[PDB]
Amino acid sequence: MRECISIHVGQAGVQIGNACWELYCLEHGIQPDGQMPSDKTIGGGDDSFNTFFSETGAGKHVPRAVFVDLEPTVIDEVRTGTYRQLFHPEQLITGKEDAANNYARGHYTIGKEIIDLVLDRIRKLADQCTGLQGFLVFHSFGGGTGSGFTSLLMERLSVDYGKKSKLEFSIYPAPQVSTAVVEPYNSILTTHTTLEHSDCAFMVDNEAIYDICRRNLDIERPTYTNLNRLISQIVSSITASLRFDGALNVDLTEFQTNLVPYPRIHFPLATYAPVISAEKAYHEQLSVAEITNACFEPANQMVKCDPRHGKYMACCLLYRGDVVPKDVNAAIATIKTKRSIQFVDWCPTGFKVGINYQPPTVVPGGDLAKVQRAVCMLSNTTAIAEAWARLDHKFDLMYAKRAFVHWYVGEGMEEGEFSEAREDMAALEKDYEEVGVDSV
Amino acid sequence: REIVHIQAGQCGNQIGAKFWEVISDEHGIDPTGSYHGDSDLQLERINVYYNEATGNKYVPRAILVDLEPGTMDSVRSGPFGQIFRPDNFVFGQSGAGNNWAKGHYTEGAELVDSVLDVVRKESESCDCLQGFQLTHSLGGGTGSGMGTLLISKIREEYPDRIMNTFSVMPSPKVSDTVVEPYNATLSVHQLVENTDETYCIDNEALYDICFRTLKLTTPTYGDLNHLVSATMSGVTTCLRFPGQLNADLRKLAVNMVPFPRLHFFMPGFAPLTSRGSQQYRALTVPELTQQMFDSKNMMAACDPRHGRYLTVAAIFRGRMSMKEVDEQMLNVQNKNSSYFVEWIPNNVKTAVCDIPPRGLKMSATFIGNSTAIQELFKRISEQFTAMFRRKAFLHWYTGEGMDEMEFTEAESNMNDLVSEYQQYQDATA
Ligand SMILES: CC[C@]1(O)C[C@@H]2CN(CCc3c([nH]c4ccccc34)[C@@](C(=O)OC)(c3cc4c(cc3OC)N(C)[C@H]3[C@@](O)(C(=O)OC)[C@H](OC(C)=O)[C@]5(CC)C=CCN6CC[C@]43[C@@H]65)C2)C1
Ligand SMILES: CC[C@@H](/C=C(/C)[C@@H]1C[C@@H](OC)C[C@H](O)C(C)(C)[C@@]2(O)O[C@@H](C[C@H](OC)[C@@H](O)C(=O)O1)C[C@@H](OC)[C@@H]2O)CO
Ligand SMILES: C/C(=C\c1csc(C)n1)[C@H]1C[C@H]2O[C@H]2CCC[C@@H](C)[C@H](O)[C@@H](C)C(=O)C(C)(C)[C@@H](O)CC(=O)O1
Ligand SMILES: Nc1nc2c(ncn2[C@@H]2O[C@H](COP(=O)(O)OP(=O)(O)OP(=O)(O)O)[C@@H](O)[C@H]2O)c(=O)[nH]1
Ligand SMILES: Nc1nc2c(ncn2[C@@H]2O[C@H](COP(=O)(O)OP(=O)(O)O)[C@@H](O)[C@H]2O)c(=O)[nH]1
Ligand SMILES: [Ca+2]
Ligand SMILES: [Mg+2]
Ligand SMILES: [Mg+2]
Repeated sequence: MRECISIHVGQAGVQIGNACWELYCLEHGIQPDGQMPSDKTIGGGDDSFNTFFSETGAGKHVPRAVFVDLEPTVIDEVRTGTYRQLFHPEQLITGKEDAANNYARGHYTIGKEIIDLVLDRIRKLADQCTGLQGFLVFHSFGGGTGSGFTSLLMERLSVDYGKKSKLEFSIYPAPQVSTAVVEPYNSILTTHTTLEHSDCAFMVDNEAIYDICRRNLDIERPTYTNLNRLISQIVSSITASLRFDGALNVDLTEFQTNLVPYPRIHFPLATYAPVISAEKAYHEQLSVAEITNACFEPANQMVKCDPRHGKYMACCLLYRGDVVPKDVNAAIATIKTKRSIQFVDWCPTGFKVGINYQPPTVVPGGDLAKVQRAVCMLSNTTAIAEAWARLDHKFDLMYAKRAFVHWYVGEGMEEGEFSEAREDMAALEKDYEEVGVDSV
Repeated sequence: REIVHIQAGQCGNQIGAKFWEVISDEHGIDPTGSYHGDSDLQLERINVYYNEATGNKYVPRAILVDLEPGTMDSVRSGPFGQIFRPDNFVFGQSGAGNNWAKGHYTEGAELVDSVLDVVRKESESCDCLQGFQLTHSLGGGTGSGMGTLLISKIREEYPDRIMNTFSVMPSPKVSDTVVEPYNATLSVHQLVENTDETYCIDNEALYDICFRTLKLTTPTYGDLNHLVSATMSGVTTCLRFPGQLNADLRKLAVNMVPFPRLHFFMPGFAPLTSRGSQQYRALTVPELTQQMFDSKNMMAACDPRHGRYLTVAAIFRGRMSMKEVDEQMLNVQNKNSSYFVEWIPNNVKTAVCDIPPRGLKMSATFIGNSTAIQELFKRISEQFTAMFRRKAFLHWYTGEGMDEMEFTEAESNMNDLVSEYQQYQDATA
């Protein structure tokens, strides 16, 4: 029980899903044809990985996942790739014409022609669950499909599953790899439309990831392949609580309680350590102390911002591999003193800590060194508002002149939807300001 | 005579299981419910906690409740797990998410009637039921939210039976979850109005004992829970074994609770000595007695020297002269008489039982009703208002249908309770 359904939307959502499911298979020992020689219960079972894999009578372990895109070329690569035998053809849904980087086409003109079919495939997956926990939705902010169609899907999921929880994994745009000049528009529109339908969203800043790959992995010009492989390690760390079980393993829902103090404030900042190449790790055994310390370096954040200039409302450390409580205690004790970690005065307990004993794994031919221990930190800091500020400024510059707006209006949108989306962003920036203010 | 026992949630089922494990060993019951004891003293009062099944099989009069199956399997697959009646497992699948509102009003609402059915079936099998005992924590969702819902429903069907709980308070030293002060405060509110006697087992105190006194550098719940089972066995000795006391739960309430709301007890256990060079020394009654009253031995993290005892019950177990125990207990009072209120004459009582706990030649169990317990409620109150000042994490509870007012009147009740303890700390004759 406690099953989770994954929904991968648009190019970024699809390609990141491919990276994730390959990593999951390696972690659980599932083969590219779905066989899992380790699994003794055939046809079913209530094991931990069953939260993400269903089983067929023949012993196939099938991702509880839907890939959807408005054009075919990206999902076509899944249909013909190493793990093509892993998915049933109906879990891969493609259109003929994409959103053209236009939220309006994704939410309306094109999306409305495939939404019912997508919601149908999802129902079929939900019907195979005994205790469906919720959804994980992977998408870009900038794409026409990642923004517009993802919004439509989320609104539809609220209608069909009520309060059932929906978590987002979102790619925040960066000029170093951005495919469209209008991505700030699509970003604000999808964030406005989705804010009240999402329980918790993990933002990944492409520029942050881009820089980490360049600096820590020694890749001069990172590609999506480099970025997604790193992203997948963060995703694996967050879901590892659900796919494995350990005496010190703590569930992601217990983290969510600590991470979301108010409905709208549901955007944790992620970090991950160690990020190091085989060459550098050859002569360097990284201790719990070193990787814990790295979580508080501004340059290791998955979104570009400065948490020293903000206040923490929560820190959750998800350790995995060779880690024992004594070492964690000493590590945090050190960090508390040598660092300037400021918590709001309304949060009595700021740290939550768990250990998953499953060691980190890496895909052969990847860029990450294989390490004995790793840590992922999810924190809720007001500093993440800096990312909203930067987006909103790019929006305002273009919108003041109505640049490109005719593309959205021509597709059926009104200007009011723009300024409504922008005003919502203004309130969000203010909300992050007020939670940080000391109590009277 | 007969007592019906209920354990709810993870913590409640954890310590509830160790309790049955420990007293089953004392009464000579093996994990299959067969009697393999020597003395018959172990069967004199066996019916207090056990039902006699066909074939000289004794089965605990226990009801196991939880909103998730996990701990159900755990108990059922452990030592003494086969001893329990299989009908008396009542669990759900949703879980409570450490959310008091889910345990008390939404998810627990559906399971509650199934529990009342088993409760009702056990009560009718009793010759003369004296009352109920509940094990649960206050920091979670099921034991806290649904445990108190159970208390309220049970009181409405058995309004004149004694209601007694072993309640584990949450501590940031042990637990990570930010909403625990919320769950505990809502629970304390229910406990002051619907229980007759509550043992305050403070995870903050249990941690200090394991870390400071016992020198346990990596304490586990198994360590903490082995302190709880030892204390639970001690405080129930005079129910399960005959001798010199003609006492049940009602008599204990009458003489321990001088004012209805002041029914939260401070427990303690001796001996406590870290491994291991001192684990072989012989304990003298003078040493047992000094340890029992030591503030650092208390099982609620509150300094008894800061307040006054309204009432004290002490129970000694093992081979020892009652003369020594008498003299020692009188020494403590005569030599520190300012820590006992003078408007309740002779307010510290002693019982001695011949059978000692397993592994120990002697032992003492302390039950103190002290004004200093307010420090416990102050601590939880400070954590509560720090959060509630800003309505932080409130949406987890309002999304289950709760109002802010319900929180306001829970904190209000706890603040008054604090006030009441303070007023007898300064009351004089
Ligand atoms: C008795 C049950 C228990 O085992 C008790 C502690 C906590 N948990 C599980 C195990 C555990 C512990 N530490 C872990 C670290 C990672 C993963 C698991 C653990 C445990 C330990 O070291 O011995 C086994 C422990 C934990 C803590 C702990 C002590 C402790 O064992 C000694 N501390 C009391 C708190 C703590 O917050 C604190 O106040 O400082 C002392 C503490 O802070 C620091 C800097 O040590 C710390 C350590 C990770 C930090 C953040 C979260 N809080 C929660 C409680 C606290 C911890 C033991 C439950
Ligand atoms: C009894 C009332 C109320 C407080 C009082 C006054 C009690 C009295 C007696 O309790 C056992 C103490 C006893 O007389 C002693 C001095 C011999 C003794 O045992 O004291 C403890 C130190 C203890 O620290 C907590 C002390 O402060 C304390 O608790 O004092 C070790 C050691 O200290 C030198 C000494 O061996 C507690 O219920
Ligand atoms: C202090 C003890 C005994 C003792 C004191 S002097 C003497 C000759 N024996 C007992 C106390 C028992 O009430 C039980 C709680 C103890 C918890 C322990 C299981 C603890 O977890 C562990 C670290 C221990 O302290 C020992 C295993 C060494 C235990 O035997 C001593 C102890 O505390 O038990
Ligand atoms: N990290 C990462 N970002 C990606 C990837 N593919 C695209 N992006 C980013 O996503 C944005 C473009 O959105 P896409 O996902 O390509 O677009 P789409 O959802 O297919 O939308 P349309 O093609 O317009 O229908 C840009 O900011 C890209 O840098 C990927 O594999 N990884
Ligand atoms: N002493 C003790 N406390 C426990 C144990 N298990 C959980 N707790 C505490 O109980 C609280 C959480 O409640 P829990 O019983 O887990 O939740 P529930 O299942 O919803 O009732 C926290 O304060 C935990 O530290 C245990 O075995 N022993
Ligand atoms: Ca299986
Ligand atoms: Mg596309
Ligand atoms: Mg729990």
